[PDB]
Amino acid sequence: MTEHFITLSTTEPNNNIGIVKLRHADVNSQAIVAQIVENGQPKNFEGLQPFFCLMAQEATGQGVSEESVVSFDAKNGTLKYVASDNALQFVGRNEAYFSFRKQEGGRWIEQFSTRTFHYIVEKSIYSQPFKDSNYWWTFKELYRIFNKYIEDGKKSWEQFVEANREILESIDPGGVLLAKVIDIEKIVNEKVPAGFKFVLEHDSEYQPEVKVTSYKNAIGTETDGFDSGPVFGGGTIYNVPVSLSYDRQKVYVEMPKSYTLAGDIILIDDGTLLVIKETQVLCFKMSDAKITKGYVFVA
Amino acid sequence: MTEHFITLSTTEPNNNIGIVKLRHADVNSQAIVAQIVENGQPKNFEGLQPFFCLMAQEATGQGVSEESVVSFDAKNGTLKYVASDNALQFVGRNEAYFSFRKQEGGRWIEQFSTRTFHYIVEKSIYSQPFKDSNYWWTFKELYRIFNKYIEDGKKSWEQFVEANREILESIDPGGVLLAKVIDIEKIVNEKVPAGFKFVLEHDSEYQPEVKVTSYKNAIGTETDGFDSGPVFGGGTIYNVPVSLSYDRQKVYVEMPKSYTLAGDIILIDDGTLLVIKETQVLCFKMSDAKITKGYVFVA
Amino acid sequence: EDVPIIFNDDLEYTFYGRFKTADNVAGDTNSIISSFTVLCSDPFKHGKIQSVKNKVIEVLPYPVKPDKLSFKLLTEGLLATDGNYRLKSSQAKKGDFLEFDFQTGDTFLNGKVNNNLLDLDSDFKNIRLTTGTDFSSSNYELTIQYRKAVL
Amino acid sequence: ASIKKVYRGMKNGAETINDDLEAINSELTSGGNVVHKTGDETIAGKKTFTGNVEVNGSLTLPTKSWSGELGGGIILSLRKKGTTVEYSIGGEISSSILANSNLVNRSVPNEFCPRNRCSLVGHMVGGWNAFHIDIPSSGVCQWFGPTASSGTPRGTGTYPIDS
Amino acid sequence: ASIKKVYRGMKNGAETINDDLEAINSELTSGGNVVHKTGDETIAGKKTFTGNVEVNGSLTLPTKSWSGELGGGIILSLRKKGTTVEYSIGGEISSSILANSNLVNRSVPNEFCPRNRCSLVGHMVGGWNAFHIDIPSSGVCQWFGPTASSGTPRGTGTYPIDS
Amino acid sequence: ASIKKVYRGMKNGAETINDDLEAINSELTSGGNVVHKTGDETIAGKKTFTGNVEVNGSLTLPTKSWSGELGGGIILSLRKKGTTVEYSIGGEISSSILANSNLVNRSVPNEFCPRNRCSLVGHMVGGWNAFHIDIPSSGVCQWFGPTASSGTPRGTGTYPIDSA
Repeated sequence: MTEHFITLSTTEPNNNIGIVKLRHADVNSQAIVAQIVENGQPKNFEGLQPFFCLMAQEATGQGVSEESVVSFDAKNGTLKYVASDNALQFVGRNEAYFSFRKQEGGRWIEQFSTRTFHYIVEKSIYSQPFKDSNYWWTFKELYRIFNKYIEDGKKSWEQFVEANREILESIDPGGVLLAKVIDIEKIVNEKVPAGFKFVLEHDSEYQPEVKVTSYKNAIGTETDGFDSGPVFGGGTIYNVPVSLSYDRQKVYVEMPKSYTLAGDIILIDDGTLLVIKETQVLCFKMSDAKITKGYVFVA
Repeated sequence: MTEHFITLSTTEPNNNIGIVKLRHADVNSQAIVAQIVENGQPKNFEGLQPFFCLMAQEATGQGVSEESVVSFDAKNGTLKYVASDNALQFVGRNEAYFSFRKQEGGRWIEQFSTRTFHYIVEKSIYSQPFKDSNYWWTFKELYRIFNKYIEDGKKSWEQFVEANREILESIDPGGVLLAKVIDIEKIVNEKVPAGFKFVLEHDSEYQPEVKVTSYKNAIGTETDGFDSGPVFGGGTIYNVPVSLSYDRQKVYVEMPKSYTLAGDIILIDDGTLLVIKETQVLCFKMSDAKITKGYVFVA
Repeated sequence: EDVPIIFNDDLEYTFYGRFKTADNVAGDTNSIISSFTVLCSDPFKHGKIQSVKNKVIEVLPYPVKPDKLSFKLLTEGLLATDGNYRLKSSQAKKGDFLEFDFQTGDTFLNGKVNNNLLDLDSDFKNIRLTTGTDFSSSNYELTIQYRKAVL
Repeated sequence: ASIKKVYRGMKNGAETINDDLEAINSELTSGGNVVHKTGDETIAGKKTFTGNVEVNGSLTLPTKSWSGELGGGIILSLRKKGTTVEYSIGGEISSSILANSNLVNRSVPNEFCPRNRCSLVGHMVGGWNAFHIDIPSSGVCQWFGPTASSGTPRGTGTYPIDS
Repeated sequence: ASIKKVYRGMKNGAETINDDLEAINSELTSGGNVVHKTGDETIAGKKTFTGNVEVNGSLTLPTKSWSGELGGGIILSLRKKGTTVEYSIGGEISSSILANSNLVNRSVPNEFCPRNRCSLVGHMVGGWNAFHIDIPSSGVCQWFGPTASSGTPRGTGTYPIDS
Repeated sequence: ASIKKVYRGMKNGAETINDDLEAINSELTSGGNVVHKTGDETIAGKKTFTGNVEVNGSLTLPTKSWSGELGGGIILSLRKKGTTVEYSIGGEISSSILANSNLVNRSVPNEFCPRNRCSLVGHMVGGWNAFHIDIPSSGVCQWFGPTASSGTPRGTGTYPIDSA
């Protein structure tokens, strides 16, 4: 595959770079190798993800392309971007830049970027047909189809229950089975990890063991200040049964419903995280890694 | 983060000397570092609070754009201003200055300031208007509508599940029982060591500890060949809850029904055995003993 | 003496010249229009001053003469090289000691001014920086200081 | 070799694994920081060979040449090679050289000077006469023949550079 | 090492990755084109050592031996070792050897010949008499003693092969 | 390098592959059993160089020193370096040394002894007189000057240590 080496600055204009010349129909062969420079020195972008930003033409307002760069050496301030079909769409002079981003979910934390630079796409025997952008339509239709599933799914369910009403009335006489299952329900809400799902982000590439404990009135948690509670030092310590699940640098800790506690998340500067809600404390201890962030699971 | 070092004088008639060139999309990682000078010497601004005053064209009044500066060394006459979203909104050639002030009862007493310098915000792919679904849009506009669809969609689904359960559980004296049983049985077949029994023959005369893990798409198990799966290396690793039972050189490993997997039994050189059924793997790890044979329990 | 000249359309760079000759001026109307020449001893316009560590990787349109070279030794002697230029200093201050080589003046040793002894006889002070000049070595830590020169 | 990180959920894994294996395999044949069984290479560091080193090509050591008229028409030609100096005595005695006298036209430069006094034995063309010239560590050579005012001194050999 | 390509949608990927890692790791210990800290190995190419080379075992250079009667009963024995020739003068003068005459029985072969004239100083057993024999680049040796018809010439030393 | 097995259905595959690549890559720069272009390293084995070996620093060979009065006041100083012995003749003749006589105070030790008879040519200070001293493989040195009872013998050079 062909490579095009250029050094791009965040401070100075990028006019002195060589002529970048791409061919219109080149698939994933032509790559732009760039050295990011800030005030003459290489730019460390550790913890940031680079993005290729192609600017649309001012006339039509078409051709904006934001694409995540696959290969980069953040330490040495270099990146390799493989021209996309989108980058090669306009045959002629193109204007683009690199943007570096940090996002904690659905919101940016910090972003910096290079100065624009220009490149040229040369004409090929092939001419790629491009569909007009419809991100809004695809979104509003998926939302409509999903809202149609709500309306139709409600009507289908209510008809199902009412048709089976006659067989649901005669299922349990008095409440012999109901009384029982309610005793199984309270024990499932306490002794089996089912309800409460907490996420611990970490520094290990592996699957660190997590141990969870629950206790009330620990030092400095008491309502009326230090040593005001009935049992000094803390009450009964309950080992919380957990169900562990792992992704890269993420542990999913599943606990029984009863241990659900939404309070203040305190991170200790080691392998420990606490959740404190008034007097109640939920303690997470990690073996062989450091918890970097902790939060209640949301889908 | 990028820094822009400049020395600004209060006396020297610059008016336009000193250009700062920013990018519209760059959040919390572009700072202007300034050294305040009066008559060629650093300016002490002790007891004064510095303010960033941007003079945007087409957005003028009495308070054009004033923002308090967070970091300063008043003694050494230096400051650091991080470009705000407000500071970056006005795409174009603007002019700015630093004002230092002292207030009594919400009223002015003393206010000195630097000479103006240039502030230019360059347009990003996020600022530039683009056509989508036969209408003109900016990034901020769509990003809001899309995140509104995601938020209102989650809320409508949460409403959908509860409302449907009110028909089954609250409308029937015996219907509530069904709703409980169904939820209990799924937890009991996933979290409780239920109906899956595997035997591990070993060389120990004792009771070796066994640890079981379940994962999909591990290296060499992908359907369409190596690195064809959605998560390279394998998906979520689930710690399998186990119930251990021992006879002479035999461990009976009881797992929940959901983990039932009849596939190919692969024995590795040590205390490790795998059960592979296409993309799904069930991993068995023995401590202090060597697995000699592994098979599903037959009664 | 020479004066720093900056233009409203080219604010990034700075020229360093002096007023030379003024064109003939009419002695009537009360609304004159003429010209004057400003002789720039250095034909290059210089941007902002930049401090880089060891090597210059910035796109330099013209070879740049530096402004300051801040060396900090680690071994016995100093032998700065990039392949073309060789800067050498025999019997230097070994064991982490700063040596300022101010291009637009004189040389310094730690804090005190040391011109007679600092550099060896076969040392260079006419060094120029290209777009890919590398000085990085295990013997010294260099803080290079330069200004981008354009025509 | 310059390799890239491989991890779970990685983008373009098979490519990165292959690129890494290829980058590493490349250095097993040429370049990088490894010494190979082929190619022209520069090797830094103290290399201590405990076994048998056999050179079939050439062994090249640091070399430097010098020649000068020591005095009285006697010319000494030198070539330093490693820790050894190869010498050659020439010229013709032009004037009276007193017995045991210093040759005071030119001295041997310090880089060619021995650690100890080196006695360089020579012969005078046309008879059975021998002499020697001492090269002390200072390089001021000394004639140890008797008084001589003519003749052709010769002698080729070596002396060491350290003790 | 000989490795196999790794790629997306590859058949038997884990085996191929492992086989590659094993092939590569093997050459870090022995064989292939890499020089190791153990083993008998042949190394081609120009190897330039910028540091200190320390030989604790042996250093073996190219060696060649030769002996011949130069003329008049004078026997020269030679051993080339690298860029140096070790010599030994022997035999006994059998017939009249004229002052400054060429020794014309046998010449020194070209491979033992110096770049410049080398003056080999010697001594005659049983008296204080010295002589020299010049070996020019042509190998036609020349006697620089006076006329002699008998005696036992001796002398061991070295001369260089290049200039 | 020490690496771990990679196999189908392996637990933590991406990590193991990476750990192995890192373990191997580490030895391409320093340590292990590979000779590098930097660093102080000890190399065992018969290394045969078929090309041009260029030494810019130092070449250090096995060295040993010795000095002794051979006899009659004649002092021989030696330094063995590799396969060569550097010699220096000194002292002053103290007593009658007969023509072609063995010097019987001290012999040259076996480790400094040549494979063949080595004739070391020398000169007597203050005249045109030359002599030689033979060092045979036995180390019993022999004076090949005429009878002498005084004078200052000198001569510096080398002789080899081995023969085929």
